[PDB]
Amino acid sequence: SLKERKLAKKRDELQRYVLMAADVNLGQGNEFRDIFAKSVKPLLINLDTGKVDSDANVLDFDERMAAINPETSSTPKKDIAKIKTRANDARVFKVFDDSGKLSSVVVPFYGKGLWSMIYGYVAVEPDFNTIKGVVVYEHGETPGIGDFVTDPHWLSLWKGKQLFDDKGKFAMRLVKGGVKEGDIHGVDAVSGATMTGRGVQRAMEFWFGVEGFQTFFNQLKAS
Repeated sequence: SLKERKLAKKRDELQRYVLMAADVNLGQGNEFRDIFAKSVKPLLINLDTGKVDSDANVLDFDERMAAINPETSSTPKKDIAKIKTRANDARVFKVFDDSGKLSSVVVPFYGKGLWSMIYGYVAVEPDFNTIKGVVVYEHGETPGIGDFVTDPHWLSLWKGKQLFDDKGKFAMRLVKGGVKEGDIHGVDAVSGATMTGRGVQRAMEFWFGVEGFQTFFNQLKAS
């Protein structure tokens, strides 16, 4: 029962994170639960094949646990995000507007910053390139330096940016020179905290890379 309250608490935070990333209004009170239930379709997908896998309670799926279990995980070839081990399946979310048309796909990403693992979600538009929103919800980086990652002021900068170039190659780079509106692959680095930012950069590089959600996206582009 203590289990239920905990799961109930994390499911609420999860629902809010996903809607926030997808730029959907959470409504007032507990309406976010109803909005999520109507406009979001949780999915467990096989990262290698891109196929949808089955689970009785997708929202309660423990991705931390799945990543370390030897029978449901593997070691990445190019461990860019320094995660050491990767789950076979990932939980993703398809988000639809009121018209019922696909609005975005929200996927989990995480990777080592400078001193700790950083966890979050990225919402991408149906072109699977343009970012609809980034939400970081957990980290262990030094407060006052690397804890900017959870600051909405900084996270909002990612909106509208594009992950890949015309060669289909990951192109996002954190920039210190001060990013201009036309720099669609650039995000402002937080001076004095560059190493954390490069971690987030590498986190997305992996999870939108060949060992990440690329197969899954290529499957959606087809059918």
